[PDB]
Parts: sequence; C-alpha cells; structure tokens
Amino acid sequence: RKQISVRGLAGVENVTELKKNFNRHLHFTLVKDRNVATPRDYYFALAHTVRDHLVGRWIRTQQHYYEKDPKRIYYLSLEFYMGRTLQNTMVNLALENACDEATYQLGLDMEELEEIEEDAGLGNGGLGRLAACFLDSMATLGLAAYGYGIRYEFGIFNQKICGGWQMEEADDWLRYGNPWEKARPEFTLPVHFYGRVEHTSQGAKWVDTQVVLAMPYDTPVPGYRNNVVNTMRLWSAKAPNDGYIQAVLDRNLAENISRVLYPNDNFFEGKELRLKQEYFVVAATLQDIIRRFKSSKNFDAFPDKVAIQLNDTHPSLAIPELMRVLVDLERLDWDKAWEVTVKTCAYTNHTVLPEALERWPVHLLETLLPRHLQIIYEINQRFLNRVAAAFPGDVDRLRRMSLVEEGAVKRINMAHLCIAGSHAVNGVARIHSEILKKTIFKDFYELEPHKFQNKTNGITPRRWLVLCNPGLAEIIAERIGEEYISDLDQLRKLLSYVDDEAFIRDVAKVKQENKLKFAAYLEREYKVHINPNSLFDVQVKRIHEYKRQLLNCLHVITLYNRIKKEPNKFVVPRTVMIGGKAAPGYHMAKMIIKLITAIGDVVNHDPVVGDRLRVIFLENYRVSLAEKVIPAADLSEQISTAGTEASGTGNMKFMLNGALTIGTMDGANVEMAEEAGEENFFIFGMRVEDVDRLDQRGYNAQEYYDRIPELRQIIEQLSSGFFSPKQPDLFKDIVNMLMHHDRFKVFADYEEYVKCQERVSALYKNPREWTRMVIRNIATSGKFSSDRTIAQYAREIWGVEPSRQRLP
Amino acid sequence: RKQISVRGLAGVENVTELKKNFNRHLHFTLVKDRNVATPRDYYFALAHTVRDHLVGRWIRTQQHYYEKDPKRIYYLSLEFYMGRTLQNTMVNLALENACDEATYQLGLDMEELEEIEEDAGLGNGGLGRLAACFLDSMATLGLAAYGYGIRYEFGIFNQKICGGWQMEEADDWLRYGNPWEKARPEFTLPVHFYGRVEHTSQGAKWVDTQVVLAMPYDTPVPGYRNNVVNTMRLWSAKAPNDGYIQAVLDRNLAENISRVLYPNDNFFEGKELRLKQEYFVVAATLQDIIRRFKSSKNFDAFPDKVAIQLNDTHPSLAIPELMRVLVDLERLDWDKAWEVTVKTCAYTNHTVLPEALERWPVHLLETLLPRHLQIIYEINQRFLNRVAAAFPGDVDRLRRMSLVEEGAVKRINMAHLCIAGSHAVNGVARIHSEILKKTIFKDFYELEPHKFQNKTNGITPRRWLVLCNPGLAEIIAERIGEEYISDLDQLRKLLSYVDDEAFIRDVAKVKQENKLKFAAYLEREYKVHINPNSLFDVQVKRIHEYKRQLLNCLHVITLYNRIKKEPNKFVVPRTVMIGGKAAPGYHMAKMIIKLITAIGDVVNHDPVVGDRLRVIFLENYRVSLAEKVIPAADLSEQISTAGTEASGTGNMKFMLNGALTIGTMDGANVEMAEEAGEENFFIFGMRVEDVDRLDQRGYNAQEYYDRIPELRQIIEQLSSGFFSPKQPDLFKDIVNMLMHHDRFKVFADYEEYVKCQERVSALYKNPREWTRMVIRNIATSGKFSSDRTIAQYAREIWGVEPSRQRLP
Ligand SMILES: Cc1ccc(C2C[C@]3(ON2)O[C@H](CO)[C@@H](O)[C@H](O)[C@H]3O)cc1
Ligand SMILES: Cc1ccc(C2C[C@]3(ON2)O[C@H](CO)[C@@H](O)[C@H](O)[C@H]3O)cc1
Repeated sequence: RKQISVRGLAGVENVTELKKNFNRHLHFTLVKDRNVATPRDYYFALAHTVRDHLVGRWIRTQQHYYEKDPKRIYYLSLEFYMGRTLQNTMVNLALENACDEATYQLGLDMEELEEIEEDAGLGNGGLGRLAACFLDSMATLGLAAYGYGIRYEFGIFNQKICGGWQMEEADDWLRYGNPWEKARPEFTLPVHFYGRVEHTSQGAKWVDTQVVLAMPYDTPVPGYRNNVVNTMRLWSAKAPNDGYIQAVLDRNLAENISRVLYPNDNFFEGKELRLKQEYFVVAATLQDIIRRFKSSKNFDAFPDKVAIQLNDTHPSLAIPELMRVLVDLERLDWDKAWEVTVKTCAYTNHTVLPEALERWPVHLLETLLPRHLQIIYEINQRFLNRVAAAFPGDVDRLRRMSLVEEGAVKRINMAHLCIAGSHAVNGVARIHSEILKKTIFKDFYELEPHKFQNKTNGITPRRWLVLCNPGLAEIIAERIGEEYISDLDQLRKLLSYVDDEAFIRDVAKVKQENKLKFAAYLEREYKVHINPNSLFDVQVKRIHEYKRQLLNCLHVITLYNRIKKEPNKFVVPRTVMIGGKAAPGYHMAKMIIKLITAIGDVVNHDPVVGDRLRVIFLENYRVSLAEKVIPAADLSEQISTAGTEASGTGNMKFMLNGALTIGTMDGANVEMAEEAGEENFFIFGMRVEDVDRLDQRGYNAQEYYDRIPELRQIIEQLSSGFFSPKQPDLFKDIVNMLMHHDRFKVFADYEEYVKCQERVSALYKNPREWTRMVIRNIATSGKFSSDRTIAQYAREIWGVEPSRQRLP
Repeated sequence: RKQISVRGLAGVENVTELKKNFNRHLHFTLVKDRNVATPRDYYFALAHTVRDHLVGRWIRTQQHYYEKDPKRIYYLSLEFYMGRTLQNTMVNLALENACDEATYQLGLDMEELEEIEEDAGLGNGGLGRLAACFLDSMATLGLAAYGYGIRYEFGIFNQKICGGWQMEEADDWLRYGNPWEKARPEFTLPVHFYGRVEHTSQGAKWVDTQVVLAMPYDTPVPGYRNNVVNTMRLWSAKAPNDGYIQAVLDRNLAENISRVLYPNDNFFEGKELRLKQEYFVVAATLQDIIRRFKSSKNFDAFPDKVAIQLNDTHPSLAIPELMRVLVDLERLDWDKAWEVTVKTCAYTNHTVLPEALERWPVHLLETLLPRHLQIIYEINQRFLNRVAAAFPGDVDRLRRMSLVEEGAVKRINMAHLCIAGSHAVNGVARIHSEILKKTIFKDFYELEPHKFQNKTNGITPRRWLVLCNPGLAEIIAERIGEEYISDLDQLRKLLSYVDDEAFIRDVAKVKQENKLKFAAYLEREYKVHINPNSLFDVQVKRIHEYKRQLLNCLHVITLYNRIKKEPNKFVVPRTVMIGGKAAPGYHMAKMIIKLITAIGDVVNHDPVVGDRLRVIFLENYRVSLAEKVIPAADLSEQISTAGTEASGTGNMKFMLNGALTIGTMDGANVEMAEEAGEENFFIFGMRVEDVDRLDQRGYNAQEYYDRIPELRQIIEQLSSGFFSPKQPDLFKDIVNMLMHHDRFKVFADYEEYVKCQERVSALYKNPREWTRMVIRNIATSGKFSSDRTIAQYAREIWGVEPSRQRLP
C-alpha cells in the first residue's frame, strides 16, 4: 500500500499539515464534526485539502504564461471525459503516500474515500477521453494550453441493466457539488443567436439577436511533478440579465444549452440544440482568445500567439466565427482575416463513417446563425476559385470539394469547412490518416498535400498506469526507475527482462492481484461471482455495430456449443466480460446488449458448463470502471471491421496494463502490433484490402451461413428462440441484419476469429509463455503515450516546443 | 467611523488574524491575487472570513440543543426577507470595528465592500421581513428555533423605472453565489405530488405519486453577542434520481417549484405552482420535524417538544400533512393524532382584506393532494360536529364556519383550516387582533375564546438601529450604555434628555448626517440631486390602493398648486420620496407609480417651484434601501385607510430612526401613538368607526369633489391631461376609481390629511421643538422591538422561556 515508491514520500510535517487541513475543512468548509461526519464528508474534506495544493502552482503557472508570453494552445472540444480527479491530483503532485498516511492516522481508508467521487463524465468515449489525456499531457509537457468546452449539467447517462436491457438515468454528477472547479461568474460573456444581418456604413452588422450568457468554470489540470497547473475552462449557459412568472421560468430555455451531453457518438443527429451547444462553446471561447491576445503586448501576430485545435468538426464554427470577429468587429479586410484564420486553425478528424459526419441544413444555419452562413458561402466561393485555378475544367472535383452539398435538403459539410479553414488536417492513426489522403479527402490532399498529417492517438500513463495499476507501475520502477512515467519509451528497457525469473513472477503476480480485486469489486457492488482462475476476456467500449460486439457474441455461443458437444474435453476457463453504453436512439445497439445478457442467462446457468465459461455484461462502463477492469484483463478484444475504427484508445490501455490483444488490422491496432511485433499479437481477419474486395463483388452473408455448420447452428439458435424461450422472435432483427444488411461483415471474420481465439487459449495454457508475451507488449507500449502524441502536435502543427522543465 | 463604541473592539491579534484569513481566502477560496482582485473579490474574501467566525458557535449551538433537549420552535414561512448578511453578522459577533480596521490596513473601505452584497430578497415586504426579524430575535432570546421556507432562485423582482413606468427584471441573487448558506444535499428529502389514495389493510395509502426532491440549504442566524447561532433551512426543488434528451430537459418542471417568489402580496392567485410551493415547504419541513423528534429520546410528547408556527395560511397544509403522517404512516388513531396536531400548531393571521385570503378550489386539491383533501373533509366534519354541539340548531353558523365554501367553484378556506387545527390564533397588532374576535373570526372566537391572542409586531433593533443608524445608536449608548440593544424598553431612559442641550444637538446632528449620506447615495447611483435643507417626506412600502400612495399624490399636487397660487409665500421645503414595488399583475398599482413619476415630471421642472418642492420615486425599494432611506427620513407616511393595514412594520422602523409619523389610527400606528403619547404623533383622518359609518350609508366620492375646490382642481388636472400632456387620458382609470370605485375612501381623508400636513410643516419650522418631539418618539419605540414580540410568542403560545444567557 504505502510501500509503493512511485506514490511518493510521506514526510512527517507534510502528513501533520494534511491532517490539520483535513480537520480544518471538515470544520469550516463542511461544517461537520467527527460525530455526524459520513464517508462522503471525509472524501470532501480530503478533496478540499488536496485541491489547496494546486492553488499556488495554478496562480503561478498562469502568471508565468503572462510573463513569458508563449504561443497559447486552445483545444476546443464538445467532450472532456475527465473521470475522477482526487487520485490524479495526488499522483501529479506527489501527495499520494502522504495523504494515504494522513487519512490512515485519522482512521480512514483513502481508497474507500476515492470511490465516493463521481466521474466527470462529460464525454461519450474515445474522443472525449482523448481530450482528457491531451490536457494531462499538455500540462506535463509545459505547454501554455487551454481546454475549452461545455460544462454539461448532465454528462453521459448512467446505465442501468434491467431485465437484461439498458435503461438510461440522468448523470447528476454535480449533486453534491464539484470541489475541483472554480466558478468564474465575473468572466461571463454574451453569446448571440438568431437575429439578422444589416449591411451598412462600416460593413455587415449582426443585430436583433437573442443573448445567452456563457459563465466559465475553470478546472486545474496538473502536469506530472513539474509544478505546472493548466486550465480547463467549461462554459455554462445562463439566461441574460434583462406573464412575469412564466418569463422567469422561460429562462430555462436558454439555460438548456448546457444541460446535457448528446449521447449519440455514431450517428449525426442534426438537432438545433446541438448546433447551439457547438456555437456556444465557439463564440465564448473565441472571445476569451481575442481578449487574451489583446492583453499580451496588429492581427498579423495572431497566429504566432494563438493556435486553435478543432477536436473533430464539432467546434468547426470557430472558422466562420473568427472570420466574423476579424472582419465585422475588428474591421480587417477579408483576405488578411482569412490568412490569419487558416494559420490559427487546425482540424483533427476522428472517423470515416459517413453517418457520423456533421452536415447542417443551410436553412437551420440561416435562421440560427445568418452571418455565419453568409461567411461560409463566401469562404466556399473563394475556396472553389482556388480549386478551379489549380484544376481548370474539373467540374466534378468542384462539386465533390464544395462546402455546400446540393440534395433535397441543402447542407454545409462541416469537414470541408474545416479543411478549407485549417493549415493542418490530421487523422488519429497511421492507417486512418493514410485513408484520408487516399480516398475520403483525396481531392483536398491533391490541392494541398502539405496540409495532411498523422497524429497517432495516445493515452496518459499517469491515469492509465500509475493511478489504475500502481502494482505494475511499482515493479517496472523497481527495475528501470521512475523516468518512464513521463518518458514512456523507456519501457523498451523491459525487453531485457523477458527471461528474468523475478520479473516474470512479478508481472504475473500483479495481474492476479488485479484480477482478485476486480472479482472483489463485482462481488461487493453487484453480488456477482466470477471465477478467479479463469481467463478474463474483456471487450469494453461503446456498443456499435462496427465494433462488433456481435462477433464476440458468436464466439461466446461457439464456446458454449463446443462444450455441450464435448463436455469431457478440457477448455481454458473464461470469464467473458462485455461492457459499454448504447446510444439511446440506436435500436440495434440496445438489442445487442439484450443479446449479451440473454446469452449469459443460458450459459451462466447450464450445469454442464458451470465455471468453465461465464458471460457477464459490465454495467455502466465509464472511466472509473475502465480503471478497475483494464488492469484485471487478460485478453483485450479489439475486433472492429478493418477500416472502421479510426484509432481506438482502449486498445492502448489494455496493452499498457498487461493484457494480450486479439484484434483486426484496424486503427492503432496496426501500429501496436508493429511496435510489439506481430508475433506478440493475436491478429486475425480481413485487412482493409479484403473488405474492399468483398464490397466490390458484394457481401453475401448467406455464403458463410451455408459453408460453416457451427455458424449455422448459432443463427438457428438465435432465430428459434434458444436465447429467448419466452419470446422466440426476440432477436429477429439481429438475425435479419446479420443475414441481409450487415455493413460490417460479421460472418466474414467468424472463422478466423474462432481459430485465433483457439490460439489465445493454447497460449494461456502456458502461463510462463503467456507472461513473456505480456512483457513483450508492456515493453513496447511506449509509443502510445499521449506525451508522444502531444509532442507531435506541438512540433508539427502548433509550432511550440514541449518541455519537461519544472517550475519553481 | 471606528470611534463608534457600539461597533466593538479592534483587538490587535483579532485584526492580525482577520487580515491573515482575508488573504488566505483571497488565495485559496477565490484563487485571486492583489493584481487581478476586484472589489467584489474583496467583498467575498471578507464574507468568507466573517462566515468562519460563525462555524464554531453554529456547531456548538446545535449540539447544545441536542444535549439540553428543549422544545423546538419551527417557524414556517413562504417568505424570508433577510436582506444582506455581512454587516449583520459582524454586529452580532462584535466584529465590526475589527473588520473595519483589518480592511483599512489592507487599503480597503469596508462600507464600499458591503455595498457589493445582494439582498436575500426572498420576500415581498412586511410579512417576509417580519420572519427575518423574528429569526434574529429568536436567536437573541436563546430559543431552539428553526426558520423553514423555500430557497427561491429568484426573489422579489428588481424594479426598474423606465419612461416613468415599473419594469420587472429577474432578481438573480445567486449570480455570484451565496457565501452564507451551506448546501446540505445529503439531507435531501422526497416530496410527493398527485397520485391517488388506496384504502387497504393497514389503512389509507398515498400511491402513484410524482416525486420532487427537497434539498436543504442551511443559513446561520446569529443572536446578539450571546454565542447563539440558529438555523434557517430553505428547501430547493430537485428532480428525482430515476426521448432521452427531452426527459433530461423536463427535469426543469419539477425544479420550477422553487424557481421564483410570487410577487403578489395583495390578491390571492390560486396558481397550482404556488400550491406546490406551499406543500413543498410543508412536506419536507415536517419530515425534518418528525425525524428530529424521534432522535431525541409515543407521540404524546410531540407537542411538548415541537411547536409549528404558521406564518399566515401559506403553510396551512402543515395541519393535514401532520395528520396524514400521524394517521397513515405512524398509525395513530384519528382522535389522538388530532389532539397532537392542534397542540403543535399555531396560526398567525396577517390581513383582513378578503381578496388576499387563500381559498383553494377542491378540484385542485383533489388532483394535487388527494389524501390531504380527504383529511380536510374529515377535519371539517368533526369540527362542525363540535360547532353543532356548542350551538345546537345554529345552521348559519355551521355554514359560516365550515372549511368548505360552497359557490360555483367549491373551495377550502385555509384560514378556517388553520383556526380549526391550531391551539392559538393571533393577529399582528392590538386593533387587528380585536377585529378578528369582533367580526372576521367572531364565530370561531365564540366557540373557543381562549384560542385568540394578540402579538403586536416588532422589528429587530440590531438591523433597524445598530446596523443602519450607528450614529444614532452611538449617541444613545453614550447616555444609557449598550444594554438597550437587546432590551429596547431602556430607550425610555431617553425621556430624561428632552431638555438636554447636548442630546438635542446630537439627535439633530445624526439626522442631518444621515440626510447628507442619502443625498450622496442618490447623486452617486442615479445622478439625482435632492435639497439637503428640505424636509424628507418618505412613504416607502409596497404599492397598494389601501396604503394610499394616491392620497400622498393628492397632497403633493396640493402643495404644488398652492405654491403656484401664491409663489411669494414661504413654505417649508420638502423632498417627497415615494418608493415601493407593485405586483406585476396589479394594473392600478402600476398606474399609481406612473402618476408619481408624472407628478415629478411637472413639479421638478417648474421654475417657480425650484427646490421648494421635489417629488422623487425611489427605484427598487428593498431591505438594503430601507436601511439607507429610513435613517434619513424626517416624516414617515403611514396613511392606510383605517382598518386596512393589519400592523405595519415600516412605521416602527421610522419611529426608531428619528422620524415623526403622519398617520391614521390603523394597525400598530395606534399603539405607537399610545406609547409616545398622541401629542407626539401627527394623527389624522377617519377612525375605523368612521369608515364603517360611511360604508353604512354608502361612500360617495362626488360629495367631497363637490365640496372641496382644491380637490376638484387636482382631479380636473388629472383628467384634462395636465400631468400627461402627450397623452391627456392617461390617468382616466385612476380618476374613475377615485370618483366611482374607491374602496379605500381617498377623498374622505383628503381635508384632514392636508391640514395635518400643515401642522407637520409648522413644527418643522421650529427645529428645537421638532427634535424634542423626535426624542419623545425614539424614547418610546421600545415596545416595537421584535424581542418583545418573540418573548410573547414564546411565553404565551410556544410555552418556552426566553433567555439572554450567553453560551460559552
Ligand atoms: C459525436 C462524436 C462523438 C465521438 C466520436 C468518436 C470518434 C472516435 O471515438 N469517438 O475518436 C477516438 C479518438 O480519436 C478514436 O480513437 C476512435 O477510433 C473514434 O471512433 C465521433 C463523433
Ligand atoms: C401572500 C401575502 C404576502 C404578504 C402579506 C402581507 C401581510 C402583511 O404584510 N404583507 O403582514 C405584515 C406582517 O404581519 C403586516 O405588518 C402588514 O400590515 C400586512 O399587510 C400577505 C399575503
């Protein structure tokens, strides 16, 4: 517990001070005594005590940026999936052992206190979590970086499983308050909606608007032991200052802008409220940017002092908004303003799936943001003039590249707007960034090849190793010291220990400890028992057809059927865990969750199977749960159809935490296998080239059904009601999709998947060799530190040099 | 400034500690430095520093009540008009001089900082402010007392005057946070709405309800230098824990219950939302009461340990709610439960005006609170059985006394419910309590004479003398010491100084200082100039026909016309100030405000008048403004039609602060004149007997018009458009009401009022004799301390003995 050296020192005066301040907060802040005080009160007492340690560095860091005047990095995102903050703050400030000792002396278990904290679940999954890892890495790399987003009152819904179905409940994360944020009502700014354009004497003027106020809440973002504390600023919607009762109640309408995170992360829903959220962040943020620029030492120097990073197209309105401010308010000529805008803005693309692309109807933009639509049209005209000059007579190219899409509903393609208005465009993994240049944005790449870049995603080894897996962090540090924590490529040193008996022992010991603890978690919180002597086979990620939880389902049923066919034949015991939230309006994803639980209903109660195979659906998968289950995982399921997962980041988390990966050559899986050597990955299935070949001739699921007896059995089980005896036709939609409308070719990878899984089991039967392959994975996970990713953004896009230098 | 002894000591270590903690809060709490810190930041730094001094006493006081186990007093009100808290806290903790010195040493003006604080304007006027004074007095008298109400997100609207008209804006009092309250989300309770009654095995059961959560916020209530800190608990509406987006947005509906204070304090608006607010407070509060009772040592002892005071009929649902809990949940027999309920509950009545009485349609109660309606009917049946037994054959009495009113819309008379369910019923001034027994509740008085009491209202001499008028507080203390501050009857000692040259000098000096300061306030905040050498003639109170701002208007115009008729004739210069908010839906009150400003538009710009007469409308009259204008007042206008103002409390504030009173024999005016001697009051107009005689024969305004040339002139000025030349018919509604539909007989008191005002001017011409009469008023204001009022409630209704004893 305290023996772990990576968790810092418990200095005698530090422990004494922490105890004093803990008690001070319990009294003055919480207004409690030890008589009535609950564990929650004790959590808050510790939270306030720890938060106090950020203040000096937070003030000094921001003062330092004012004095040193570096280029400022503005990271705009509609999602920040931050998780809990208590442990992270302690780790980054080297206070973990000290607080652990302080709380122990007060008769309290700090780990019990940590479990009281709610996730800041202000994101859906990978994209939101990437933003969070990026904030962490930017602070650790000493960048003058500012995360900007919306302070949703309700984050991603809490998932309940009831009767085997997902139920959504409001994530009331602010119920007991947020001790980490600092409300800044004094820095509230006006955001304008609707209205009309007057073109007059000085030029265009946006008038008759409805105002929604944006109140900032600032949250400290500590770097790893470098005394740097950056800021995440999240905007909250407030009704403007100036019958009666109804008028006061109607203030809720404006304030609804920041009420709730949209949970659909796979399908573009052209909801006006989402458009308002996006403009809300953009308008308020850019006001801050402009104000700060003016208070630093004429807009020629703007791109030298400002970088705006667009996390997907969600904040794409930053482009016309910056143009609007520069042209209409600052009175710059269009050409100069555009030069400035392009040099300021860069765009990160996160998916190739067409249904996810933001394409706003022009009528909606005209009504809500009339001036922005005007500006977008002018941008388009000038951009297409450039295309026409570069490719004279290529009319189809003009049509393909246009920001305006011409159908029954005329729309603005926000990706096209982003490319046009950005000096850099990046994908999030090598395979993804390459397909961007090759197909998706081929025309844009040909126009401006220098624009297109790759920035392979990463994860922070603070949250995703030191916090969640201190036991693994410790055994690593015992061999190679602590430098790896902010220099993850040093993990390659561990390759020298592939034959080290002590290290093999310790890697395996740590995994088993994590497995026991997670088993203890499921027993404590859900009264669910799992076999500790089973392979922990884990697929955790949002529920999507492309991620192919359905393929996992087919395999699980295969394992079940094989046991039933040959009950005497030994098989490696497995606990198959699948978790993740479905978008509320995504019927198939909700059916998939029900299928997982239904498979469990049969498998988990078959006396012939017993503890040889168990299938569990992990309820309410979220950042805090990922921190628990990933360190306990033996097998990481990364089984998206080749070409569909832009990068993935869960994959990296598993690799860092001592799990072996079964996966397709998709997203960052490709680079993970390259880093480790393919011999150390369970790679299976179609490559992108194979998927394309199938698309060329037409995907016929019937062929696979007709040729694979074991698949046929499963589909007939699903259709006949074997997994839903009380409602035989329950899974008809799943069967129909698989047989006739499967965009993701589940059947096409079935045989290779099952055979690959056989090899997983074969290796697990050899504990020594399993662990040696694990060492080969952990040792080569260094590339997937978000420090590496951010250093690349800094040097290749932002034009700033990262620094691990400690502030005084 | 600091020289004022009543403001305490500036101890060297105390000043040092305050400065240290001020700086500590600026750093750790506000996350600011002296470079970016605003006056608002400095206010908050001081607020947190001062608030820290309450914590120990707050915890110890509540612990003391647990140990000593006294009878608990629960004061239920839909209104708490608290005002600002910073100065009050400092005064009650003897920290004012210390903080003044501390802030001075830091280079800050504490008075400038105090002006930053928003009023907690969670009330309309007198009733809400009475609750606030009561909380203060109960703490000062060492009572285990608990104020319970609703934490409105928006209090009484901020009043803007635009084009001479009232405009309403949301009172966003929580914009920058409330440093005084402590959120207690852990003690959140469920409140139930709608649903239906099941009568089953154990009995009745309220089922299928919609739940709204009640989250308590606790605010410290410091007693005057007795180390007692009581609690005001205000409930905030929260949506219960368990398409999707719309469902999250719809949480606003439940949360609207605590959104805004209903601003109509003169007309019963049977709004369902108001009914929900009333039940919301009642249900949550009574849950607290029951829980606390059970955690103290079977319901026979309930009335020995619990008193519930109903501030008017607004929390009247406490009666059927307590019955519901006792019968349905605690399983007591009806008779015993009723015995307990009556002994627990007492009712304070605040008006005789019929349109203000709460009479809820039975259909509305059946839908929202079906079980309560059932209980009300049973209460009524049993109560009327008692009436029938006491007055056999008196069928009309039964009809008159029934809780059920039988018209086209069947209604429950909430006053009748209160009388039936309470062991004590009190009016708020001797005249008012007497009319209750004589007419309004005559039948109830005859049934149970012992039930009916008087508790003449009062005001706290902390807020209303020591805080708002330290200069007057000081000159008093110089002669008689500081005991009077919590023993106001000691002011009678000042009668010994009616011929004391030094005291006459000082009383007059203090008044002039206050007048200069208020003149400075109007110049600073509104660029409005007032004549400092003029009589400050002030009518501040909510705008109602019964309060007769219109009568004041007639007098002002009379003064103007008299000047114009005889420009060479000296008149005592006057600044006539009228301020107060009109209920948004009260057309006549809004017209009256416009008339006041319109009169000013003419008078204030007539070169013949100049500074001899000025009429100003004081914008946004509220507690903080009352604290400024009342100490500056020379003449207090208390001119309600006899029988219409139940008590008044503004009257008392003026008397305490060195103003002479012009008023009718109405409400507490009668007792104020009795205390001081009528020779020291400007009493005029019809008594209640005269109003009744007019009602008997019929009020004909035409007679007064026909007989009074000067009145005729004014009405013709109003009708012809003299005060609205651009819209001649603007005031037609006012004229029509005065001439034909005046319930309050403005014309009937016109002649006596004008003649009484002549005598006011005559005395003001004699500064010595004015000041001597002032001394006679201040010296006899002691009865009107809310300490006296609360001591009476304690001894005569609650059965507890007050104590000025200091806690350790
Ligand atoms: C509205 C929305 C929300 C989330 C997402 C994504 C895209 C994605 O995960 N969530 O971004 C991650 C970070 O770059 C990638 O690792 C995932 O492959 C990608 O699907 C897209 C669109
Ligand atoms: C809904 C409502 C609100 C306020 C009031 C009152 C009644 C009143 O002022 N406001 O109570 C004061 C305190 O007892 C009295 O001094 C006033 O005379 C009375 O009008 C009645 C009803």
